[PDB]
Amino acid sequence: KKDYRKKYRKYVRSRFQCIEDRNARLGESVSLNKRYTRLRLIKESPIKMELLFDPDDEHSEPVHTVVFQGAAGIGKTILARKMMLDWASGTLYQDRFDYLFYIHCREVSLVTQRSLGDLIMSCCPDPNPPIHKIVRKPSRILFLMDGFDELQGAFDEHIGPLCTDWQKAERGDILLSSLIRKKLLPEASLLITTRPVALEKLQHLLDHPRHVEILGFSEAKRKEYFFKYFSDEAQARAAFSLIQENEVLFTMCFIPLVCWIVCTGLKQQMESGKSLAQTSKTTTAVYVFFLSSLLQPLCAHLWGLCSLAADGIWNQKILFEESDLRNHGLQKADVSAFLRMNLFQKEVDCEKFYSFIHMTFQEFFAAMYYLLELPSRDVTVLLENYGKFEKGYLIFVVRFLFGLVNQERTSYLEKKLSCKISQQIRLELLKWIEVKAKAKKLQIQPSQLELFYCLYEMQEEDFVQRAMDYFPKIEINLSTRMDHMVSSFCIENCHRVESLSLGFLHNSSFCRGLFSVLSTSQSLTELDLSDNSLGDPGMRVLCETLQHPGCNIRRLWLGRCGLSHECCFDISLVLSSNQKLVELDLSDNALGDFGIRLLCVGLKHLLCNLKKLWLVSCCLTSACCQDLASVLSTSHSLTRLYVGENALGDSGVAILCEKAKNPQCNLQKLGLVNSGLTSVCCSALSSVLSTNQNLTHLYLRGNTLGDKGIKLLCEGLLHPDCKLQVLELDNCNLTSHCCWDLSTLLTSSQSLRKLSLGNNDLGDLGVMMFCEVLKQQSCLLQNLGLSEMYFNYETKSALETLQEEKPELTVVFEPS
Amino acid sequence: QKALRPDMGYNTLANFRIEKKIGRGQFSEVYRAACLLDGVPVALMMVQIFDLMDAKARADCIKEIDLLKQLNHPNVIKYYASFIEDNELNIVLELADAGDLSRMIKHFKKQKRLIPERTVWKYFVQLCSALEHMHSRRVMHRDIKPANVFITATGVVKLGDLGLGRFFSSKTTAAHSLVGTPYYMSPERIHENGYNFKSDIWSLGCLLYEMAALQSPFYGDKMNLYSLCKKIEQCDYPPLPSDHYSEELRQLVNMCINPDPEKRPDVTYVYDVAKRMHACTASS
Ligand SMILES: Nc1ncnc2c1ncn2[C@@H]1O[C@H](COP(=O)(O)OP(=O)(O)OP(=O)(O)O)[C@@H](O)[C@H]1O
Ligand SMILES: CC(C)(O)c1coc(S(=O)(=O)NC(=O)Nc2c3c(cc4c2CCC4)C=CC3)c1
Repeated sequence: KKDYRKKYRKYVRSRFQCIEDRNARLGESVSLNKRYTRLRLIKESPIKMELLFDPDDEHSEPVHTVVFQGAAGIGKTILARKMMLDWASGTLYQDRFDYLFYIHCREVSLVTQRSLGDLIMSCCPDPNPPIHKIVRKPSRILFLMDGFDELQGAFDEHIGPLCTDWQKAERGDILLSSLIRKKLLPEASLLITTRPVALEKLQHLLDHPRHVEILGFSEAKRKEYFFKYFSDEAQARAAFSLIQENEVLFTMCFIPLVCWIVCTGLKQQMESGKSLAQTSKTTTAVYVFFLSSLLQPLCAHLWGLCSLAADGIWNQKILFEESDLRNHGLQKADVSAFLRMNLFQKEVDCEKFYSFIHMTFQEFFAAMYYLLELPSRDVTVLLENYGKFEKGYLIFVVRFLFGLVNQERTSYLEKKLSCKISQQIRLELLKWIEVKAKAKKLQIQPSQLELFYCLYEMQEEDFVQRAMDYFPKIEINLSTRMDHMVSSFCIENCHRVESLSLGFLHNSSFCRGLFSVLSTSQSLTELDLSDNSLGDPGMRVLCETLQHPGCNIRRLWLGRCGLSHECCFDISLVLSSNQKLVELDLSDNALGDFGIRLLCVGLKHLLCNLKKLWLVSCCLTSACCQDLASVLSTSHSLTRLYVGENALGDSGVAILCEKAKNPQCNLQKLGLVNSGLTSVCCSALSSVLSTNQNLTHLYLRGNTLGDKGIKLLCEGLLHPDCKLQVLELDNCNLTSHCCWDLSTLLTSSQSLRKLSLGNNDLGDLGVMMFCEVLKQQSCLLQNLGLSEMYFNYETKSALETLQEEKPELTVVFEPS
Repeated sequence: QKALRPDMGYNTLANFRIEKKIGRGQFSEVYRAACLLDGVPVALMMVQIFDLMDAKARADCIKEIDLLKQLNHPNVIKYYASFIEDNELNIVLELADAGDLSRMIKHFKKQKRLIPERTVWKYFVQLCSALEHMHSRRVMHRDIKPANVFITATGVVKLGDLGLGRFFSSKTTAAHSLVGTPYYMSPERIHENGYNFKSDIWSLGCLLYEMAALQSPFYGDKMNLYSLCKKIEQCDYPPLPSDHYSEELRQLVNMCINPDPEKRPDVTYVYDVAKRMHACTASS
């Protein structure tokens, strides 16, 4: 008359009483689960650990699978552990699930065969649980599989024999896939935590996942960690003051693992009566510092450890036995030394294996191996397998290698490294970068930003400045402060970048640094900041940096950036002093009549060399044409103006035309596209065409001129002083009635090079008419549009005939 | 103008006011109109099937509209009503005249600038969502290309079906040498072997390529149907620039444009990829 749910909950509460998940916790101390600091969780408002599987907003679609992602050191596993405890304590999902099964990815084979006994191995001590009873019932259970990227051995997604029926034993990879795809024990819930890199081999298995990103600590939380870590506030204050002084390390401490390493190092320094100095700048520096502080107080075992680490990476081994330790010459005294020192763990949770305190450390040691004085010791093979899941991606192994391979070497064990090798590696890394820099990747392993992280770690100007010569175009997607810092460093030392594309993501007026760096670039030509949340506050900061004498920016793209009319003030201030900017795109913003009126001041201002200005879809009305027309008259430098997709009706155009008409205006192109114009505006346009010989491209597509408008426009175009080369007439509500006048134009004008006729009812006869007349020594060189038009056989045949008979018409374009 | 009749809902043109024509198909015309009952701007699709089908043949067109009316998604053009009066078929659709993908592409061409990958995924992922919705209900689009991809002022993608009345032109394929745009058609559609769901994937891949390249993968100068078909059958088209687009984007295109009809990915796969890519370049 006893249940099992209670027995298990007690077991779970018992096993997860400590974060360290073991004994020998730095003098057998208590980890204290209250030590847990809340991590920021953002749904692909903050998201709670609770309600993760709840139905969505409409049709109440339930969630079976929730996938968490984040960088190593963020706390993916600690979050899962906290979750297991809160549930066992009856506070989290205590109503939703009867059992939770927590399984470590590093503890499960992908090569051996077994039944789904994982639910038994992870259960209370009872070797024979009611696995066939309520525990068997799907939807009443949730599985927690953390460290997908930590899975050891090759793993495939293309598995035919997926295998359902938990009672059946099968290979671990198949078993895992079947669970992930919800084929085994379907309708059960599953929570996965993984490094973003492993998404490449996970997304294929999810069907309909919910995604949450796990972020690191905020400034406030970083402070809490120090004060919760150091129970003596006097020590916490010293530690906190020290991290505040070392701003770079403070930034890196957003990752809990990093702040832990720092705090652990400081704790030792405090215990030893040291000054508590901490001068680390890079991730490598931190790891070297830690190892030095722990081990230097030796190389005989360090070499052996490095060999072990390297072997474990290549042989996909995380959990080592006494026989493996002996194989690397590690036994008894040193093994013990690294248990009293917090370098290795003994996996005391029903296991007899030894492992690294963190996977990053294993990679650190493996990286170290290559530089000392035997799976290979080659760098080429190491780099070749960089993109391979099967080798663990080797991301930290390489990143650390970059930091370790430096001329600015230190002592303390580091003297053991061979400079001959370091020099060989350095050269190979440069060649590697040149190759990886040529082909953009977003979610692979190289990723542009990732290369910058590697360059950042290798704090050597000669190396980095040379490496940066392979990035003529830089495209980045910054998220956190650490990304801004790294980007600023790499860009500052770049002398060969022409195009910068910043895909700013989320978590404004803090960016600074990067813009301060961009303004000092000597090669940067184009700055593309479109399609991101560069709201006015960000634009103001950018504008301040854009006034720097050395900006050298020729093109600035600011499309759908969410700018308001207010930003035009700051832009005007840039135009008034920045004599380098040539092309400015402010399209897709809310820069209404007031905003443009301000911009007109900057445009009229002397020394404004802007030649090309795009103002498409800027919420303008005809009212603003009064000021813009003055710009055309006043500013000799502006030649290209695009104001389509605004409320500039016939009256707006007439205003612009009155000034554009003046033959001393330099306007060359008019983007009067979706302006809502009628045949009435053609009078004004005609006057301009017959007067201003500087106009070469006129875009009227999107208007509704009809045949009357064409006739009026033609009268202007047929004038001997009309120099228009390209005319764009897409759906202008035209009919076949206008074909006579267009026909006349085609055999009358001399300056016309292209007549683009788009989706309008020109008619079959209209086209056939054109074919006959265009043959009569036409001056046209380009096509005649005719897209999105339907023609009959004879018409199509006649058009094709024209294409063959008159090859000087390089393009004609049939719609077929 | 006929008097308003609220009691007949949207089952009569008496309750709508046409302001202008907005497009034209070969089996239908498309008008811009406002609803006189509630002031809502709508798209009116006028289909003339009476000169093509009798009362019996016309029945073949019922299933298509009855099925389309069951769709309900923020990235799909909504169907409100359908009726027959004055010997004409009238379908009331959600209006999306703010702009479209075709206009966006033309804009980028004029600027001589390529669409940032972060801006490609921004719209592409939305289109994929719309298609997932349709396919999960076993609804095929059969005409995916910029012409039917509408974009709101807020940058929201809505997939329409205006096309050229392809739902009606199902038994008159002889005319499709002139009616249709065989740049988005798979080899199977060209061979008239039937249009499967994987053929929407082909056309989706084509669209993605076109956005990235600002041109169709099977475009050419004075290219006739014969040569066009050969290029399509051989899956022969220029690659996208390695320093402008990610490898993953190119792989997605390569998987979608697969001359082997059984080797294309489904919509769910493509959508999940688009989401994961977008999620890394998704501006806030
Ligand atoms: N949210 C947190 N609150 C308090 N301490 C934390 C937190 N996250 C991580 N830690 C600190 O970082 C150290 C390592 O944490 P952890 O093992 O979870 O890194 P991890 O990357 O999540 O491991 P894994 O890769 O297997 O998920 C812990 O010993 C602890 O001191
Ligand atoms: C593109 C990007 C930001 O570099 C990235 C995103 O995700 C990864 S990760 O999967 O390789 N994890 C990590 O790099 N963790 C990690 C980081 C730093 C320092 C340390 C760690 C682990 C402990 C020391 C510096 C930021 C990343 C990398």
